[PDB]
Amino acid sequence: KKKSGVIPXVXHDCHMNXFQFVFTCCS
Repeated sequence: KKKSGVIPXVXHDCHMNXFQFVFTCCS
């Protein structure tokens, strides 16, 4: 949906760690 997902590691595809929300949108 965005065009800047790789540094923070948001959503669910760039990583599995998580960030901010760290719930639902992460995994």
